[PDB]
Amino acid sequence: IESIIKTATDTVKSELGVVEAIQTRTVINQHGVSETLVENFLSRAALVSKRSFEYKDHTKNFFKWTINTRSFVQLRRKLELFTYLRFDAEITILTTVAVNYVGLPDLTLQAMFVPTGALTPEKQDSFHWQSGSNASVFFKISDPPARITIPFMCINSAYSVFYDGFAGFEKNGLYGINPADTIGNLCVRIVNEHQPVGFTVTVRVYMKPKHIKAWAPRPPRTLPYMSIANANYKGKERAPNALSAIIGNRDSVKT
Amino acid sequence: GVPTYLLPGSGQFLTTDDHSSAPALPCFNPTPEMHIPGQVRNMLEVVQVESMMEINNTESAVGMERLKVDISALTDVDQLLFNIPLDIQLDGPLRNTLVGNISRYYTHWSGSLEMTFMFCGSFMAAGKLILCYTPPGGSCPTTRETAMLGTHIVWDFGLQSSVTLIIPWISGSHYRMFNNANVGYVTCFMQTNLIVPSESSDTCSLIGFIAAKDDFSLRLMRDSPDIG
Amino acid sequence: DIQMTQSPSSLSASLGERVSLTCRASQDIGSSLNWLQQEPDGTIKRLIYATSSLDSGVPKRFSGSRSGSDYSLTISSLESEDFVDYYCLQYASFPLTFGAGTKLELKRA
Amino acid sequence: QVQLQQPGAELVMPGASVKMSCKASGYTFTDYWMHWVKQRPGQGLEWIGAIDTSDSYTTYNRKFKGKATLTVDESSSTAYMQLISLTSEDSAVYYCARGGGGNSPFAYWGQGTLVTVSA
Amino acid sequence: NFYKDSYAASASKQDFSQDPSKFTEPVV
Amino acid sequence: VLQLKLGNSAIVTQEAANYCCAYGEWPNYLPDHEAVAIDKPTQPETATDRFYTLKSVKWETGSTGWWWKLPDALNNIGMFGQNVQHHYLYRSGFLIHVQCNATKFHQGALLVVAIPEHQRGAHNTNTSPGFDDIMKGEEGGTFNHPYVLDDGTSLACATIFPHQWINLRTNNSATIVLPWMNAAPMDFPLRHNQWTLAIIPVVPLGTRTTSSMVPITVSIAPMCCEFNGLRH
Repeated sequence: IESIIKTATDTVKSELGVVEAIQTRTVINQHGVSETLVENFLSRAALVSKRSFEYKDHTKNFFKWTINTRSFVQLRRKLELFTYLRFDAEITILTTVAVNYVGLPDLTLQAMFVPTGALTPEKQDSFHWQSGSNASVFFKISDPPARITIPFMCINSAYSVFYDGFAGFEKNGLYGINPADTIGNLCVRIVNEHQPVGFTVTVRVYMKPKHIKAWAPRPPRTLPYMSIANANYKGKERAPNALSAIIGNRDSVKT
Repeated sequence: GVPTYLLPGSGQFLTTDDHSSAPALPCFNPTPEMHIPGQVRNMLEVVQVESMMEINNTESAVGMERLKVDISALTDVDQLLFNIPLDIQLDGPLRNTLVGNISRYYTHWSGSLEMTFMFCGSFMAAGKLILCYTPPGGSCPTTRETAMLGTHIVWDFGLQSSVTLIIPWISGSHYRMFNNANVGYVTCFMQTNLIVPSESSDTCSLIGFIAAKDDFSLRLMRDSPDIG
Repeated sequence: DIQMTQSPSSLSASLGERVSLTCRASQDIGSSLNWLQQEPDGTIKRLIYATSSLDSGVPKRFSGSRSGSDYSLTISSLESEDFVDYYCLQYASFPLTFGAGTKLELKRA
Repeated sequence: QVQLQQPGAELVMPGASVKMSCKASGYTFTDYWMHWVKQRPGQGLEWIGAIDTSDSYTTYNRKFKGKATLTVDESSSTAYMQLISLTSEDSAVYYCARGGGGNSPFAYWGQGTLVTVSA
Repeated sequence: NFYKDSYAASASKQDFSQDPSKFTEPVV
Repeated sequence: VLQLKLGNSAIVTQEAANYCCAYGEWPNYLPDHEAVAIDKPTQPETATDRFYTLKSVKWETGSTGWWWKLPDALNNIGMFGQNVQHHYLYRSGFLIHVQCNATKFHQGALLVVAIPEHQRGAHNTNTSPGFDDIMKGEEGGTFNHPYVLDDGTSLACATIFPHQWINLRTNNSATIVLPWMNAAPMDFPLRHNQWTLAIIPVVPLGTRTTSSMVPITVSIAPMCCEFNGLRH
């Protein structure tokens, strides 16, 4: 039965001999369930990419990372609770510059999103950065961090976190990889030319999913992750999180 | 135009904020939504599903046989089988369950739990047990004559094959906070000896289950320590 | 099955000459690849594992890098014991496969 | 400290069977995989199969499927390779490797056997 | 939401609907 | 005693009240608003609705379990196995009846669970399983470590999936109905496996003698089949 539930249900008072549980009373429970919703549960701003390129004297100097949630492991076990997911990605780029007193100049950065299926002749100065079809954003170092919303891009109705099958129709696709789902690459470079300064730029990319729709909840993964490409397990030698003992050991059953 | 002044905290990036942002792909039509069975609109529906308690974990328990409680025909009368701590944060039988694994993402938790026991032995196995629930700060009894003074039930294997045990919610605060004592206990003794025929195995098994009632609530999300 | 194409199958070079062997995979195997040194006496010994990292006890003259569609084994300087049969192996997915092999030759008259 | 022992010649007439032996020591044998690789005189290497040391589960190549059988013994800490219906097609040097959780590597190899069958 | 796209709006937390029956009692 | 007859065959079944519809929904034909392909799907009337009985597995005390990926066991069987390679796309549901016949003197418990989108894994290695290791065919497979469900998850939490309990006291048979679970409306028979049927002996077998064999029969009825991309 599908019904609207704003808060947890109340309790009816109880009341010789029968042919249920215990003696209860009348309680009005005002505790809100709103924070347990799938939206509130899965949606949080987390750091999915951390990279600092070495920049001192160049007289490679950028980064592109195909987005997958398996890189941040706290989010991986977070998103492996469900099978199919439907959400809109909200990306925010933060730029911090360290020192290897001069003072900090204000660099201009360009964060360009390249969808899956666009050939990239990857270079810093190559023309694929100036392509008008690719959506780009320009932001300085001192300002509110650049924030864009990525829509839901898929051939199917929702993403596949656990994919049982193989890639393509050549009968060899590296088990556990879904051909239908790849969002694309996120290309970020410094717009300014080469300045012989020893400052290191640290870019942080945050992703908060919204409009989240989940299906088929799955058991959590107790064992550690061996690799990001598949489900293989090993387990710690001693308990906990082992093959023999996942739960901690105690003295005796009567203890 | 419209004169505006900046309030304190303008330009900051907050992680929990909710606002609309500029779309990266204007005039983009997502794939239409299709009906997929088993849509989860709240995490409490996952918690209310029953799950296996592991009562057999002390030592020399590897994998499968930890899910069951061995009972032979040679066990004596009025012997304590097991006691189950109700602590979710610490490691009891309850550490990894459907109610336990979801609750470790939160802090304040309030609700009533449920236990189901099931006897997996043969059809002709006779005998009775007693399941004594211990309120918080109970100071668990030694023998069953002290534990029979509380809330319990005498449960026969032959008549009924299952147990419904509802744990009421008793606390002073509206919620209880996880740690980084003595919330309660559930004990099982031997009412009579285990009677089995000559063609049936001497041993037996019991599988405990736990789920959450409809009043179980959660809040104040945090990070799961289970990572390691 | 994923096939590893090892080329060239043979080459002729002298001492102090940098050579490279490029293997191409049909399906992307990730960062998982191995290089095996086969000595003429019948003993096979590993050299490169997981791209960058190198075996402990093996001299630093051996090196490897990834073009991102391809894998290459770069040797700084050849030695008398550096003439062997090189094999690029993919341990990423079952079944595991071997390269075609490469035999090194010396320029003579 | 760690080595692999696979000596012997084992010449046999066609149509018979052979059970190889790989005895590993110097480490924990039950916790690591076992592998098998053949060295042909025709300058080539083929992958025989892999076996989990724990109980049973194995993986075989399509060409050698049904002609090879792998089994291990955790007591003697040995690895056995069973072959049936030996024809003149099979002549090669059989190797046994280890692997592991990380890298699942080939790092340690055995000496190998010289297997020649003739009618 | 002042933009022209509906997917770029703020997250909607106002849906409280539930159907526990399909899990605890998956019977007809 | 009540017999279930669908198609040109049938099997006698034990009465079990309140069977399991997976996630509380009954499989139905593809609605018009969710359709994609503009062609006309061929609908078998009694053809794909017959019960397909796999090979009965011998269940001993030391048996870890068994798993059958759908429609991998059905890849080649009967007339439905023809339409597997004879059509480019399909969507179908499944009515699974697992019946374990034993006397009143046997003790044990069987957990029959249908795992949607089951991604397996290998123990103590980073190498992804091969093609034959995943897709068994009619034979099926045996769990190496059923306590972790071979995927690294926990068996104690496996009850979140559609399941029924087979206990040798109350009910010796189970009936599970699986609708179409996919992101796409139709899928490819030889590539992706939507469901997985896992029978896990949570409590092992026991008796006085050391050797005891209890057979298990698995029956699968492909209800509500559709097919497109007619070739050959």
